[PDB]
Amino acid sequence: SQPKSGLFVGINKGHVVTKRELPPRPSDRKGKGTKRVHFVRNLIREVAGFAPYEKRITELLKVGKDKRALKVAKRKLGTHKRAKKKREEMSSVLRKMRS
Amino acid sequence: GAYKFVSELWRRKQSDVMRFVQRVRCWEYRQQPAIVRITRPTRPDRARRLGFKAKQGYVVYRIRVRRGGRKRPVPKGIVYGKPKHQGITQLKFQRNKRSVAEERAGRRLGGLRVLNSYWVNEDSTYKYFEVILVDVAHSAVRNDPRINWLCKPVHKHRELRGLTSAGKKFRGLRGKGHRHHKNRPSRRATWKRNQTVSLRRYR
Amino acid sequence: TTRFKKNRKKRGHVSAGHGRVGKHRKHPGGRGNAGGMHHHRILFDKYHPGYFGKVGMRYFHKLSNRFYTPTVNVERLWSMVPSEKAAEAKAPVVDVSQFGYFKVLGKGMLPEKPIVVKAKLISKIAEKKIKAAGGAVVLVA
Amino acid sequence: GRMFAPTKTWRKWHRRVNVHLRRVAVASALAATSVPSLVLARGHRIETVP
Amino acid sequence: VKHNNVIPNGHFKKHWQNYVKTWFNQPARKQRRRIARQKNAVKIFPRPTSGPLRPIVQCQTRKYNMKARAGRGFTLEELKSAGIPKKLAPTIGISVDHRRKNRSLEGMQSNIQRLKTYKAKLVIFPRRARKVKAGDSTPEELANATQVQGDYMPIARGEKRSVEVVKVTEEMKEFKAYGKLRVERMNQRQLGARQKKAAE
RNA sequence: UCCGACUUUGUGAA
RNA sequence: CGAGGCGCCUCAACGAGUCGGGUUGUUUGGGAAUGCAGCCCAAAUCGGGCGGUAGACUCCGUCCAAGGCUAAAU
RNA sequence: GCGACCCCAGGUCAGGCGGGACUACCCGCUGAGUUUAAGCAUAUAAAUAAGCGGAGGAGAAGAAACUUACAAGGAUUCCCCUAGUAACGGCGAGCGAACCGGGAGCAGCCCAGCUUGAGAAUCGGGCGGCUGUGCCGUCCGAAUUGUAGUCUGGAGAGGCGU
Ligand SMILES: [K+]
Ligand SMILES: [K+]
Ligand SMILES: [K+]
Ligand SMILES: [K+]
Ligand SMILES: [K+]
Ligand SMILES: [K+]
Ligand SMILES: [K+]
Ligand SMILES: [Mg+2]
Ligand SMILES: [Mg+2]
Ligand SMILES: [Mg+2]
Ligand SMILES: [Mg+2]
Ligand SMILES: [Mg+2]
Ligand SMILES: [Mg+2]
Ligand SMILES: [Mg+2]
Ligand SMILES: [Mg+2]
Ligand SMILES: [Mg+2]
Ligand SMILES: [Mg+2]
Ligand SMILES: [Mg+2]
Ligand SMILES: [Mg+2]
Ligand SMILES: [Mg+2]
Ligand SMILES: [Mg+2]
Ligand SMILES: [Mg+2]
Ligand SMILES: [Mg+2]
Ligand SMILES: [Mg+2]
Ligand SMILES: [Mg+2]
Ligand SMILES: [Mg+2]
Ligand SMILES: [Mg+2]
Ligand SMILES: [Mg+2]
Ligand SMILES: [Mg+2]
Ligand SMILES: [Mg+2]
Ligand SMILES: [Mg+2]
Ligand SMILES: [Mg+2]
Ligand SMILES: [Mg+2]
Ligand SMILES: [Mg+2]
Ligand SMILES: [Mg+2]
Ligand SMILES: [Mg+2]
Ligand SMILES: [Mg+2]
Repeated sequence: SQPKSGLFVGINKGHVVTKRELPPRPSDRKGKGTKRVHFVRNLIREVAGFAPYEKRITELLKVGKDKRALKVAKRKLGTHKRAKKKREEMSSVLRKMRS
Repeated sequence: GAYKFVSELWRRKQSDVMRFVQRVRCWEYRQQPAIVRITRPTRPDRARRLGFKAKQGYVVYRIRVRRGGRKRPVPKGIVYGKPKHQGITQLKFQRNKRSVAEERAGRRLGGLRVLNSYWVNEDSTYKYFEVILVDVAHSAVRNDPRINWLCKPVHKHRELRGLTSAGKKFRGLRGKGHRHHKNRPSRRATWKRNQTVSLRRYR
Repeated sequence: TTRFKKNRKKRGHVSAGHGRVGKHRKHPGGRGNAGGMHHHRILFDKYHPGYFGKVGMRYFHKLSNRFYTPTVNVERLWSMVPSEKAAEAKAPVVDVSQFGYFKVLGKGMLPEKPIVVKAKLISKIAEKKIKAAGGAVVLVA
Repeated sequence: GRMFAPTKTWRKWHRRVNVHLRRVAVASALAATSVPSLVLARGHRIETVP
Repeated sequence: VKHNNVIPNGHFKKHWQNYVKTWFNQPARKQRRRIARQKNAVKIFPRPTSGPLRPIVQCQTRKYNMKARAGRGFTLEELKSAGIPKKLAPTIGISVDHRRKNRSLEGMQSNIQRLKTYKAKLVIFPRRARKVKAGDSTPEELANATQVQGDYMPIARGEKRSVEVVKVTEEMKEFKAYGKLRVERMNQRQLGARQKKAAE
């Protein structure tokens, strides 16, 4: 949303072309829980339960070992970014169960 | 629409429900031949996305293939060559197990044509796939404009030329741009293009 | 062309110009650049110092177009000004990018006449030479 | 047996000439057609050409 | 190797002689391509032989920043601003590229203008004797409708050369163009350290 | 060929 | 002789033992790992895959895999 | 005992499909060594020869989980250039592409998922008729563990008007 300073070197370093706002595209909504897919996923979760590695994460979070939970999720899922997301879901399941 | 519920359940393979149901099925497949015709897909929702329809002309087979790597089949583990080529045991087949299963089915059923296959089970020594095949001589297939293409002669034995979904996986066609440009049109076509000595008439 | 080759002048002469003692054999000395550190070391050291070893850092996926900076010297700037524009000249203003140039360098003498130069880049001496002639520089992109 | 150096198809058959040099040659061959002595030297019978 | 030569690097250690590509079919390829162009021209008699209309784009990368060329097709936003439905555009000789986007206004306007110039030159034949359709042309316009060859709408590569005559003011001088280039480079390389100190 | 880990691999008692 | 286009305004579903990670082998110009394969682990939906040096954090650019067909230039 | 289904068995049952051949080009697997390194083991020969399969008049690929870093481009294929370059390599011998740019030629589509329930609206076969590569009628069957139609992210559904 910012035009460049026309200098060929520096922070912006480019030709000035009076930029415009890009319109929304359908693919902007990818990976977005809409409805009725969360419902189906949530219903299957209570029918199926939790994987044993997910339970091991949950018991680690109950005793406050949040760093040990991240290392177990990293071992299982293989990626730090996925481990962070999986721990957050595990914490929310405890948070929802808290009420 | 119940297909989403079925699909979501099959994503939880480690639940008590799926583990029990898969364990009983895995036992029963072990008492059957390695190539068995079934009257109905076990995973109908997974079959819909891969092209299966509940019509006369679509048939489903369960194929059992052995797990593990590819030992070099030389008479005593003896190689006559340089030590770079002396390995025997820890080598790997270049095609996946899914393509091996549908290639066995194609050889057994020459009158049919493989659509694709999906994973079904495994224990330790066997992997199970269900392969969808089409009877391209049936009028229901010949009159359906969405499956008519399979009746044309250029699609004969596509499982043997690496043209199914499993074949595109091991051919390196499940990615684009750099990291995959050497696989198009094929790796051998790419290699031949780079070996050419172009001797123009005005050089 | 075969008629002018020296092999045609050596017909009837036994060894074809290769000697009776040190004959023409297949590969005495090896093939290609063989032995460049063992029996061809003097040749490699004398005519190609620098050949072996590793200096500098690697650049994975080094695209040439990133380093594309064509340059032009001040001594050539006035050839881009047409005759009728110089007669009218106030100073002509030349955008060297319209002639395929990025940076202006300062080799050679400018005439003692003002000129305005538009460029993405310029050296310090080229700028000093342009200002000494009564001209100016405008930085563009 | 087999020929010593068997003739291959990737010999250089066609030859490149600079476009400018080709135009110079044509202009030089065009001007030679106007002096009658060089035409006779080529064997043309032009004794009765006006 | 015996004298002061270059170090030889001949890539001829494989079976290169089974992969020699000669070009003795080059004049035959030229005739086959010419013949198909004439057959294609007769197959579409009034339609232009140069294909559908193309937009104007900047070549990417810093080496070719300043050159314009033909793109693949017009954006969905350009067609909407010119009034041409995206389903109609391919059928009347306009290329559509749903992948491309419009990030700057000037690139977009020049392409919209290009479509308007094309629409003033396009002559549409009714799909029947009755001209019940709206976009069709008058009988006079159809009565003289020939086939154009080559590029009916050329693309200009690069900004046209133009040496202007200007008065050099006192602010045009003493601008210190080299100093500006160096200070802006410094501001770039000092940005991370400046932001670190600012956070602390 | 021996040897260890994982997989095949489930259930309940102290 | 109804449907589509266009102007305006609340839902919007998109492919799983698959992706991805580890390791082993092979292959590549791809170098803390280019593709592929076996085995082990094993996903997500304010998400996922890339930006040619492994890592964490903050921004930015860019795409949407795991179903299918497709002339021409060769 | 009469029944409904599931799984399976046997048929010289009615109608159909497959196997082999060819090698120039094309698709898949499998896979050396001679050779070079003036020795040789990694490397090279070569992801080649041989070996086992699969097609067509072309094949394969193909419509971005692509590039880039630009004022950004926009499916596949082929040519020129990139370029003997980045990289790789007892960093030895050697090896070695891609992006941009210019050409040839250009074209984008179909599904699954929620989406008949005021009516499986879909399909095949037997028989009969005809205007006959098909259409209609009737009777059986397939199919609800889903045929048809709508929809495919560039969207789309729904609502309101040309
Ligand atoms: K000699
Ligand atoms: K020399
Ligand atoms: K040729
Ligand atoms: K969808
Ligand atoms: K690897
Ligand atoms: K992202
Ligand atoms: K009937
Ligand atoms: Mg002698
Ligand atoms: Mg000698
Ligand atoms: Mg001697
Ligand atoms: Mg060789
Ligand atoms: Mg692996
Ligand atoms: Mg490895
Ligand atoms: Mg191999
Ligand atoms: Mg980077
Ligand atoms: Mg997908
Ligand atoms: Mg697809
Ligand atoms: Mg295809
Ligand atoms: Mg042709
Ligand atoms: Mg019979
Ligand atoms: Mg055959
Ligand atoms: Mg040797
Ligand atoms: Mg020797
Ligand atoms: Mg030896
Ligand atoms: Mg062979
Ligand atoms: Mg034939
Ligand atoms: Mg094809
Ligand atoms: Mg798309
Ligand atoms: Mg490209
Ligand atoms: Mg060069
Ligand atoms: Mg090589
Ligand atoms: Mg290429
Ligand atoms: Mg280009
Ligand atoms: Mg049935
Ligand atoms: Mg439906
Ligand atoms: Mg609709
Ligand atoms: Mg509407």
